[PDB]
Amino acid sequence: SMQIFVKTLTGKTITLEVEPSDTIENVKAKIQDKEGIPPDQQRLIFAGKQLEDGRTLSDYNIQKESTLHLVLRLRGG
Amino acid sequence: VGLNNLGNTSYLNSILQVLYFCPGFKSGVKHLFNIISRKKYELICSLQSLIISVEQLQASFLLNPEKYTDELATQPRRLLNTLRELNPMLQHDAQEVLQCILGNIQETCQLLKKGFELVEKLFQGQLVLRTRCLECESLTERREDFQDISVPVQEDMKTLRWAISQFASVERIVGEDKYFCENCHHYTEAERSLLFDKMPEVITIHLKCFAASGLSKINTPLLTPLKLSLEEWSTKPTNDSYGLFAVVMHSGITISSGHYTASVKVTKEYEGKWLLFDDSEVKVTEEKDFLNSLSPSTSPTSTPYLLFYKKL
Ligand SMILES: Cc1cnc(-c2ccccc2C(C)C)nc1NCc1ccc(-n2ccnn2)cc1
Ligand SMILES: [Zn+2]
Repeated sequence: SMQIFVKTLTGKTITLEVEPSDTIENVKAKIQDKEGIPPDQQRLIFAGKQLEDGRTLSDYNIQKESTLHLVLRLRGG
Repeated sequence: VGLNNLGNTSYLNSILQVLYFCPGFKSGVKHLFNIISRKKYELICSLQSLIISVEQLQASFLLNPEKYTDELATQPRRLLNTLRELNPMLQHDAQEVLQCILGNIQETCQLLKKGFELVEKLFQGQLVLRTRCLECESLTERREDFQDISVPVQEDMKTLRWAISQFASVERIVGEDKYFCENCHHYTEAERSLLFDKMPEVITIHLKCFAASGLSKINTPLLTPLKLSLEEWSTKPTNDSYGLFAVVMHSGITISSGHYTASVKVTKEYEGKWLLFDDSEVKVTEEKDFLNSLSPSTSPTSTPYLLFYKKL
């Protein structure tokens, strides 16, 4: 329905075709198809807020040219 | 000593060590704590207890170093209890912990409002994202807030300026990532560029020191400068420059486990030095010596992960 941008790990921007009703886990599955990163290892940041699983894109007011930032988890302890 | 258990929450400790030395963060926490006290909220209450605990330790460290070691071991259980309550999260990501703490404080401020803008004034900026269709050359703009800047560390010795250019310079999206232009009603190649409009007091650089082929950690750091200017990617000409004051590093060969350490700058004799926090150990360091340790030419074992720059 709308086409959003994702900035990948190397800074390169890819495009995704999504719905406002799309869940976050659905978007992570779409990113895995283009980047090869499992959804459990993905973190998506929109406007400074991490997107939590189970919510939809409409919950975060994500519009057409919205940009998601893709980062991983660097675990430590 | 008995403070050895500090290591387990090194993801939280590094973030709280950075926030303690941020300019205006502990003043903002006290202001919120005062408001909540006469309002009669646990995040603010436990943060103020932590700040007072560290303030007592810091004061003792300055005045009587011999009794600092005694007082640090006198009541270590008290310090460890407030960190268990303050933990917003296993081994975790330091940037994710910082995002949780700053989000919790922001929600408290918004609910208290209905001085209250601690997070927004300190860590929140505004981006202008431009897209230019290469067929019709029409410009579309998006405005998005940001709290930290995620830059790459390798191309797929490099400086931080190269990394920000990969973030904000004009990028051409082609091939499988063609932009859909509403004006053309067609898929077209486009150029995307990011610009900084509103500038927070503290600039956080999130270094993507990790890659995918399968996920691996990149151990080579960038050439981190002491001075940072964002005029190259700003909407308006600004003479404001930024100075490095805190670094969070990750030690480990993998992304699934490791250790977090934080280096902060004192802003007396200690003013102008760098404090290296390693679990229960604190070392005072010269600015010249710390910057050499950051050099990728020396192959550091601690990989810089978060850089913090304050407006000058
Ligand atoms: C051993 C230790 C480890 N972490 C922290 C710490 C610091 C800030 C925020 C939170 C923490 C912990 C509790 C999560 N504090 C420590 N020790 C106290 C201390 C503090 C300041 C200095 N210092 C020297 C020159 N200016 N300040 C020297 C010693
Ligand atoms: Zn067009």
